[PDB]
Amino acid sequence: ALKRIHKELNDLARDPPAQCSAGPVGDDMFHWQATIMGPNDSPYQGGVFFLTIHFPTDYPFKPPKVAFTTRIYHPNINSNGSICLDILRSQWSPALTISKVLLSICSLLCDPNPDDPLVPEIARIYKTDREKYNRIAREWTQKYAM
Amino acid sequence: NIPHGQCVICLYGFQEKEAFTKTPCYHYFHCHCLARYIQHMEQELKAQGGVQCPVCREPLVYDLASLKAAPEPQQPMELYQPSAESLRQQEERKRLYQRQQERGGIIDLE
Ligand SMILES: O=C([O-])C(=O)[O-]
Ligand SMILES: [Zn+2]
Ligand SMILES: [Zn+2]
Repeated sequence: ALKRIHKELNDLARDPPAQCSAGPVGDDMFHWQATIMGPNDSPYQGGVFFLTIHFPTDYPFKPPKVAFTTRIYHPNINSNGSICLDILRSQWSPALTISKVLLSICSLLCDPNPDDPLVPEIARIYKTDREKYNRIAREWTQKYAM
Repeated sequence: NIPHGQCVICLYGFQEKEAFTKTPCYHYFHCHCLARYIQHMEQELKAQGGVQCPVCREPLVYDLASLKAAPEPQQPMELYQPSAESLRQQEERKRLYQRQQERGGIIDLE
């Protein structure tokens, strides 16, 4: 796993997905911190969001564990920062990379999947009152991530 | 000859002395890398019950023993050496993170 992790780390340092970064926490190559700039096509615009990544022993055959550290208001991300995203569980493949995972999370921020929520209340608001949803998502962004 | 691309499992390319294979879906992997993938996937499918190409999901035909027999590729670890620019950016990040902490914006998981 370590050689693969070093490869990715280098491939990310030189060509990160737009508006993202990621690298090790101190000396520990199996524990990374990443950042995503809130996409301009999302109510997270202007915010900077920190994530934690922990690689399993059998990486890249098992997915990395990825969670938000920065609080965020989103149907698919809960108060523990857990993220409901298929490629982080059933649809993981070693052909995927942290770079691709970050891009996928950016896409998720622009376009939630309210029919597979981690937070039913937010999912309800998203589906019934998008105006309210976007307002609250912006409000949390401004208070916590800006 | 030798493929010009990279084994998406290990992220290294192919070298003339390496054992690699090509799937019927036109994707190349080191034999060793693909063997590890298949072994893992076989265990996973069993624990819930058709190993697919990691790239395109086409079902693979293979003989695991034959892939395993092949020599593991010799690949030097790629050193991590952050540029001066990334170190600068990392410092700005620390500043942002500190503000988020102060705001109660950081999840603890006590
Ligand atoms: O969650 C909060 O505290 C907020 O929305 O003001
Ligand atoms: Zn390989
Ligand atoms: Zn394929």
